[PDB]
Amino acid sequence: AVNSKYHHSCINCGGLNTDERNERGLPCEVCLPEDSPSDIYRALLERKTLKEYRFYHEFWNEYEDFRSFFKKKFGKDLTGYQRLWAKRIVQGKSFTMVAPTGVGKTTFGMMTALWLARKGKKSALVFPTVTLVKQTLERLQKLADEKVKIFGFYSSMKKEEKEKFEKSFEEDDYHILVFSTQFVSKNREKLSQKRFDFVFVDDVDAVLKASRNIDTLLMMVGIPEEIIRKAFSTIKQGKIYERPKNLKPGILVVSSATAKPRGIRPLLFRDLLNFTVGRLVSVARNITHVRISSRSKEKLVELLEIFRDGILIFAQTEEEGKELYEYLKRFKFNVGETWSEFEKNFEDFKVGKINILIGVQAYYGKLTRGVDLPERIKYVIFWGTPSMRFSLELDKAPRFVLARVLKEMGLIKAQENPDVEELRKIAKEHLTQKEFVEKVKEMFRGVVVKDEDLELIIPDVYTYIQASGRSSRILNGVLVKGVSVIFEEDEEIFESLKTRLLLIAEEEIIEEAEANWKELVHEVEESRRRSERELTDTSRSLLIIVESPTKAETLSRFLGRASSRKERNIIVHEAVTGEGVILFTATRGHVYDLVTKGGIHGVEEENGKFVPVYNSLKRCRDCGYQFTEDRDECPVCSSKNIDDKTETLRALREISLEADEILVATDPDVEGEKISWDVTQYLLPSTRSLRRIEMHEITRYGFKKARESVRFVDFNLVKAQIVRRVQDRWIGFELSGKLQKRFGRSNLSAGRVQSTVLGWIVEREEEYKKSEKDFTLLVLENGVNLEVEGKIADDVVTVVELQEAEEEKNPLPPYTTSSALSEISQKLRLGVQEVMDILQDLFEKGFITYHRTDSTRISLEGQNVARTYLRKIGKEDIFMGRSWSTEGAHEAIRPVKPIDARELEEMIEEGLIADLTKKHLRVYELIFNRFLASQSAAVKVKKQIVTVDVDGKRMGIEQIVEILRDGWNLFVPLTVSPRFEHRTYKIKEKKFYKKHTVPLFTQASIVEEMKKRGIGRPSTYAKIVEVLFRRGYVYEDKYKRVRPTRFGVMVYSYLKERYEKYVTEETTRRLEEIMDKVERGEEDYQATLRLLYEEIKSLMEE
Ligand SMILES: [Zn+2]
Ligand SMILES: [Zn+2]
Repeated sequence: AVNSKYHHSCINCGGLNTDERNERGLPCEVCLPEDSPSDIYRALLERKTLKEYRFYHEFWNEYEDFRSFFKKKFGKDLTGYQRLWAKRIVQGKSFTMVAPTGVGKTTFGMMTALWLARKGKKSALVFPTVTLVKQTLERLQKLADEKVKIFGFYSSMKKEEKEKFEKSFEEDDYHILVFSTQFVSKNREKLSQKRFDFVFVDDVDAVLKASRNIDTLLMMVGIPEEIIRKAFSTIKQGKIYERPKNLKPGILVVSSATAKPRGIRPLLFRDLLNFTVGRLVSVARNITHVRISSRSKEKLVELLEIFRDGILIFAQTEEEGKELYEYLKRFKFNVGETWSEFEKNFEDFKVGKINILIGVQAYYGKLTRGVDLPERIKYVIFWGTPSMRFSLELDKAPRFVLARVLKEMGLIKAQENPDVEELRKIAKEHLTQKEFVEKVKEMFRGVVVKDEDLELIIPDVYTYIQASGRSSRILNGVLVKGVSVIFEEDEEIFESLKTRLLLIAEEEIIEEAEANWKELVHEVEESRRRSERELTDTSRSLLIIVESPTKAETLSRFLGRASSRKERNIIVHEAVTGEGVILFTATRGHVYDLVTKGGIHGVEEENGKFVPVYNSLKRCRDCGYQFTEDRDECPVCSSKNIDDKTETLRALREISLEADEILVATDPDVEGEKISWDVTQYLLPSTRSLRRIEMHEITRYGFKKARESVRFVDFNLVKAQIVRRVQDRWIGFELSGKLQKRFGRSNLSAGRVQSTVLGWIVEREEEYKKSEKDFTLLVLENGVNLEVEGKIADDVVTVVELQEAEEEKNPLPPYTTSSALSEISQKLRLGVQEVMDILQDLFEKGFITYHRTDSTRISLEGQNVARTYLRKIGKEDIFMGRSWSTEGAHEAIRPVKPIDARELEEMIEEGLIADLTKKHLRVYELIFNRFLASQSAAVKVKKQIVTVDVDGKRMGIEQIVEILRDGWNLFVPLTVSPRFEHRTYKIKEKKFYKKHTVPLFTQASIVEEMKKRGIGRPSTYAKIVEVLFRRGYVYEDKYKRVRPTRFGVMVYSYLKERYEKYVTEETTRRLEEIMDKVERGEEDYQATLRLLYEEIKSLMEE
């Protein structure tokens, strides 16, 4: 508990309650003034204050009764998939059955209809083939009591039972109606008139053979076709439509789709029932990828007798495939083919009559449309890495090759005008055959350049994955494991393919030696015979909450998003995994903040201590104003088009009921912890199973290792954000008020932290002209020039003392926020805000680690990524694993994947990954180099110390002359200088000017300063500087410097007379220091709130 309040938190009256009660799940002090009562639903009734808590009560009532019904009617308990579907069925929500290959969709459909018939409600269950209509009824009749009115209908019906049904349908108040999809398509109007409380559908593809079926289903749950028409017009218009709130439909359930839900009619489901008819994207694999170093036909035989049965071969072409079919046939192995008998030779291996099936890439990779049995295919062999090959000659070289070359050469730049015959012409006249290849190899980084056969080989990560995933599918709760063995000797191919698999699938392909075959086979076949065994299912649902959609944008990019439930103010995605279902959605920002109105600008004080009072946030989409106070129109532009975060909080309460375990994965700081608390505290009366995880790499690995350090809400971090939020709110309102009563303007003062910085800027202009010293540039003959104290005139430099030594240069530690700002706002024409903004996009997309740190630590994973790159570039022996830091809060800014910035451009223009700009790539490049510089070999050089006498005045100049041994300098370059003989040198020309010893400020110099001085934290660095630009206290010039405006000078000068102890660096640093000790729990929380308070009242008197 942090002793705070939330204005719309209460589970009951839906209003104000504390931070200490809602955690325990109790209603507010008004609903239930009892401290720790025995029951809630009992006591609230005894106080005549029972209101909305009634819903969450009868919810768990009808659920546990439903769960009791299944347990009594059927065998064991519900599965995680079913438990999610059951909670959706009691709320009355329509949804898609997101599930793997037969988890029990047909089974659940009956128990619902039976449990709804027991209540009195009637339903209808639709299946494709009529063979299913009977078996559904066959199990139905021998299950339910005599009470239920079970009727059936199909094509091959009896002569008199056929008519017996249709009269009962039009009349007799039935309970369960089982019929075929054929029935729904033909008997449209009959069904449309009637109404069902529940409608179950098996094969959704059979239903989607027409538009007369979608309209029917919607009318089969109590929706007039009048609404459908108006809804059908708006989805046609180009946007979305909202169903009449007073309309109360039934419950429709559809299964996963085989093909894509293409059309406009399926959009009716999303806007009339708040659910999207999704298809099954099941990227849930557990495969071990091993690679054999060479196409040794003897070694394949060695592996085929390790697997014995259930092996697959993938040859590059039908040629070398037929060859392998000949070779193995002489060794008497049960081996078939696919290029001949696509059907018969397949079904034989399906039985066990054949042990090995040799296939191709575009033959079997295209003939996989039938069944695909993942319980037979245990092993997959790749006789040659799947890829495409283009021969480069006069012609034959594809258009995209001649494009990118001449794009950088210059002749195709004419609006990128594409041509077939013309691009051949451009080649011959300009480039010789040798010149052409040297240009292609110099441009196309990432792919394979085979100058021998004059071919271009580009790895097919798509084909490799599809051929691999045929040995790993989720069958009956258990997820079986397959093994993929690659046979490629061309090291450029194997490395290029391994890169894009670690980019897309994130799966390490390993060498042959570091893999135990007889050990891998065991955990493959044992996993196989466990999938078959009487599974005591253990699949479950999971909810995960982030604060940014961009995080979620890529979260779904590695999970396997199958559907999207637009639930209120947010949109929750759900994917398929081995642990069951997994739900995840974003908050699109914060949720709570201090109320500008009452209290000390949002702070109450009771029982001696301080109490913050929070409210839901509303960010307008038109003007963009942000406020906490509950309003309907934006008090800036009067637009009702607002974004109420309380409609998100209440939205998450609905979803919190459905899922089992809920995890909050936000920004691992104090800002992301404040949000993580406002949500867990909100979903604590609802769910009582909610934990915290902190993600640093938005990938498979960074997610797994985030749950390996799962914890609960650290209140110190929450306290830390509060104290700081209170700080700039209290002081920031006081000082800005002083400006109102002077300079006139309202909102100006951003606080204390941003104002002290302006103090440096005003007094940087002051001590600027103080050091305007005369200097001279001295261009030297045969050697490099240098600058010294000016006004010299003798044209001769005399070497006095010289000494050479062999020093070894070590690189600089990885980027922090202070480092990745300055060294990138320098080397790129960028401001600290734009730099930091690009960084967030690089982290929340899974390209770099956490972009808001102060540590330099690099874990073994970071060091291993570095080495695996140097081993890819060819120089593995220049690697040096540097720990860099013992005390590591977070981890230093580093690339999460061993892929250089040029390999990234290639993947994008190839058509694999996307959503990147050049402003992004140069920021990734700048970091990729720096990290790999900070993880390479040291440079052994040889530098000299020249002491030269110029105009009677000595001077010591140290410079590197030789690089004796290479190292880290391959990434971040090292500047060498020409040698100095111990002779006399003359000056060619002189440039006389007068720069300053004490220079000026830039956007980087500020961050540079407030890091040394100790003012601000990594998150606040980009903000503070840009804020000064915003208010108008600082302007830029020719050199893009930092100077105080006419406004900025008067503002700071005013404060230094009347309010100096509040804006002093020596006190500003003392606050950030103390507040950082609150973050670790060294200085008391309520203590530092009194200290902020004490200085405020003294300020409120001047
Ligand atoms: Zn209440
Ligand atoms: Zn507005």
